[PDB]
Amino acid sequence: PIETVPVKLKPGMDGPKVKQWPLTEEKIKALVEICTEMEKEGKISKIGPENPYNTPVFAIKKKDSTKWRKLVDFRELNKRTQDFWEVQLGIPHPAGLKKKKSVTVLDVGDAYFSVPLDEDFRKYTAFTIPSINNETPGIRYQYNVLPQGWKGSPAIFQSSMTKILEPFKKQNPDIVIYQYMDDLYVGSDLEIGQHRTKIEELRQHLLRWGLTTPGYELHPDKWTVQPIVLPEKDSWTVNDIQKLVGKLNWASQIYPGIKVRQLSKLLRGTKALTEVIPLTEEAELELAENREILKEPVHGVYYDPSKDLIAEIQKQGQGQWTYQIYQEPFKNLKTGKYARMRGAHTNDVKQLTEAVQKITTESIVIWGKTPKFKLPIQKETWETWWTEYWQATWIPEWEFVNTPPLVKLWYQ
Amino acid sequence: VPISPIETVPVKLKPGMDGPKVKQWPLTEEKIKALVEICTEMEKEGKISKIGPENPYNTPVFAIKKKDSTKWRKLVDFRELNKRTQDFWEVQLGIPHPAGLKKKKSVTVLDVGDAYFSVPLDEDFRKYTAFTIPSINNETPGIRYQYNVLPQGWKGSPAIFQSSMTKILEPFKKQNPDIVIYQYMDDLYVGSDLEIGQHRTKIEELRQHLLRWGLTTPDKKHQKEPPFLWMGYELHPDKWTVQPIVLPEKDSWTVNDICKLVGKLNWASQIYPGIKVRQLSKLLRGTKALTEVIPLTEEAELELAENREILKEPVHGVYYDPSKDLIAEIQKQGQGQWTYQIYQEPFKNLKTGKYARMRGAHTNDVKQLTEAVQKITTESIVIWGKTPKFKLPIQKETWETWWTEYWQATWIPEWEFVNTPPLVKLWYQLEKEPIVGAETFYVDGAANRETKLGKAGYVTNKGRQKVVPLTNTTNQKTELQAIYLALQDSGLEVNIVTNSQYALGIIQAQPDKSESELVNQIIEQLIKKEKVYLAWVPAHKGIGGNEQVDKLVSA
RNA sequence: CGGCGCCCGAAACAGGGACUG
DNA sequence: CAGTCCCTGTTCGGGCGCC
Ligand SMILES: Cc1ccnc2c1NC(=O)c1cccnc1N2C1CC1
Ligand SMILES: [Ca+2]
Repeated sequence: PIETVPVKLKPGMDGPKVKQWPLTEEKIKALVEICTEMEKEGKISKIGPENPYNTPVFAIKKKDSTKWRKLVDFRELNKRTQDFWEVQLGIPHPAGLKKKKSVTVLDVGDAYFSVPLDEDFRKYTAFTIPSINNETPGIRYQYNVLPQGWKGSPAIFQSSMTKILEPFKKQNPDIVIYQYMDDLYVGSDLEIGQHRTKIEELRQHLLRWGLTTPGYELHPDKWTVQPIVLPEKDSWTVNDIQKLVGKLNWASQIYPGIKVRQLSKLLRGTKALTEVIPLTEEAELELAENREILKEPVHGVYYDPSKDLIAEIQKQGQGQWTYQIYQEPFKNLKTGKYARMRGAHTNDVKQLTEAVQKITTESIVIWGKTPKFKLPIQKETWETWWTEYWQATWIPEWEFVNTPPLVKLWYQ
Repeated sequence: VPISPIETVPVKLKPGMDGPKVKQWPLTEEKIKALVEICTEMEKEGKISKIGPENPYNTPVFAIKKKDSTKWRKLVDFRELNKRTQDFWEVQLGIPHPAGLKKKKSVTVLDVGDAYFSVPLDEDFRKYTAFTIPSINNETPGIRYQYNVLPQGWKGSPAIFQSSMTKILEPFKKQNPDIVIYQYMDDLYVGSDLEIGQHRTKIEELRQHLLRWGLTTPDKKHQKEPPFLWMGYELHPDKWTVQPIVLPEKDSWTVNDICKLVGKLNWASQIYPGIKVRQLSKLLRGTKALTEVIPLTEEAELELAENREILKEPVHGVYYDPSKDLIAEIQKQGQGQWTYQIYQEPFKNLKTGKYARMRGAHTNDVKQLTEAVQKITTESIVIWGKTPKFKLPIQKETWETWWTEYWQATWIPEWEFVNTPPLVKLWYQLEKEPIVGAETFYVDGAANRETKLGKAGYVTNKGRQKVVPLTNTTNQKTELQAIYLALQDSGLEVNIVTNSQYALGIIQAQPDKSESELVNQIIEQLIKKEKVYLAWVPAHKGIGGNEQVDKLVSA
């Protein structure tokens, strides 16, 4: 018996009608045991064929957790509620959250089930629990309360949240708190000991206000940027000078002051790839002068809030992956490298799933926005397995790309 | 007052729209005199009504005919009402595959009579139903009425039936955790591991529960008829099989024959192992008429032969035993065709299938296997809800070499080796580093956009040159073409410098087969070499003998 | 007429390369 | 800066097979 903030699909578009993808018996079980319980609690309740809307759902275990979390893919709804969240209520992004020596991510999504949801909107939370082999038809529900993972839910709960938090924020003014969907990012420069204590401390503030919380730590001050680097060579084979020249030629789309002229001239005749040609000083100095232009920043690269972020990931082999975040080509906001992620040396799809998450996470701590991925994978492979390795409560946007490697040169 | 059977399902109209008024369209003149009476039947049973002022509604009739009836079946067309009616979430997501059913001791089928007419239409929507169709021919202008139930040919009927039916069964199931029901249309199939007679206890005890909601189930029903014939299948509680296949022996082959043909082989492929469609499928390329005349090649018939002998003997599938693991084994049938069997106990199969689909202009066996393994995982998750243990014709070292080199993210789940030639191999590898003491062929090609004319050639560190004129070509083919030369004219180890990002993208993915004869030849040369290092440089940077081979061919 | 599987086509869509002064 | 082509892959459309 409290008010309910009405919600509307931005003009012209209908509710999400998207199909439920097949689930494992494992996961279908977890949803059944999860939904019957959420029904008993009147969080969701059964629905009929008069409601022709569907959003996909599946289940996950969070990292280092043996407990099953339900997950709805509200991506399509969030696109169709979008004007509502972006234009109506803004959430200021702390530029310092990224500078903190430690940042913990707490899962607060459960609190959202407190607030009721506007009855006219509920027909848009429809999701099917599928059956193995189509033996039964689907068990269909819709959300009565604020659904986890919808973009309106953290918005409408914005007010209620800011309330419960003000004591801690007031008592601890030096601690930074951000909220992105079902997740709460909390970070501080306190030594981890007093930090972990302050997080438990933060846990009570919401624990006693009626919330549950199923390590979480990040270390943003330590986040490194992978700069472009030309190899260190004693003696150069023709092939070396060439791979070098080509790479430099690529880099110059990014850094315009690059010149290949004297390094280029070194290759003049028709010579064996493996013959060793010595570096003239005039080129040797141009190359080293090039190595310089490559420790710098790039004129006019800055984050622009209105534009979407784009992330490109490359498989470098032997467990390594490189990525780049940018909103416009060749103007990169961050570049990096990953190695020895889970699955390294055994499962590429696992590693990339891991990769997409680590990238999405930094993307949220830094600009407070999830990127759109260009995934180096065939559609169906990713689409078939990505759901097994997924440990996150959000779902970034992605498209599939194939590039035979000339862009691999991000890493030696 | 009429009476009230079972819970009603709210139905709206696409906002800002209202019921139809329509003129009739042709239907046969004979069968239509019977309903003039039949409508009068329904008034009393509760399936019809009427009101004078309130209906601005009229609807026509258009039909489709059916074989195998001992009585004729009436119909009405709401098509105008349909398009104006809200959409529903369809209840039939497709049908279960036989191989996914768990084995059940007892299995019966009850057929629901008055199935569509046993379901109440929504009170407030009833109005939109009013309709008229010719008496015998016709005489005086007419009369009209409204529908109290689910109308034949209405958009919401199957959906609302299906959902309602489900709602009814729900309380029975909870009181009977170990019974198993499945609903297809108006037929229910029930089954149990209970003892044979006590199972029949619950069959009546359920016909009770259905009637209690007004759902009629006669005893012409058969427990003794199984196998039941449902959608091409024959189902016995212990084992299943496809319904009998008729292979055309026709001497005259038109492209529509081969089509009907293929679909049958492919449909056969779920159970009979080793069906191959490749060569029969070649005929279909770039044909104008489905009625066109096409000949059978020797290959396609030799295959069709091998295929005909597989169908000779009968075969049956088993059911799934959740206690035991799933096993999937793939054999390479060559020409990018694959067959697989999925079983649990050895030599007793749940199902079979083929994967023949050739994906991309240039590909290889590792890729194609990877694809099949993926087709199979998906099919397995749909059907058993788990991924099989894979048995594969590929050395764990073959595979490790591919996926770890390939630029794409790629994976096969937990899987083991089966040594069952042909074994899958990689036919060549490119060196990762320059080859000492190999000739270095610098290659380029160029063609002219207007004349479609060009030349492909090379220069080497040894002084050896070549330029070949080529007609009716493209800029790309000359770049492929120069590499081809450089392979031919080189020894067993060779380095090649190309400036074609295009050419490089292809060769580096180590294709073993191509649509393009030129790539096939490159491949064939590639397999013969001992060591090949293929490198790329930017064009027109004044590089190497790259500038030199550029002058030779752009000239 | 819809669902699933499939075979083909590319009339179309998208991505990337290359030339045109 | 825009407009020609060349090449490849992914939507879609056709038409079978099972309803
Ligand atoms: C046609 C059909 C479709 C889906 N499931 C079943 C059936 N009918 C059966 O013949 C059947 C056979 C064996 C085991 N389950 C069966 N059943 C389940 C109900 C016990
Ligand atoms: Ca050239």
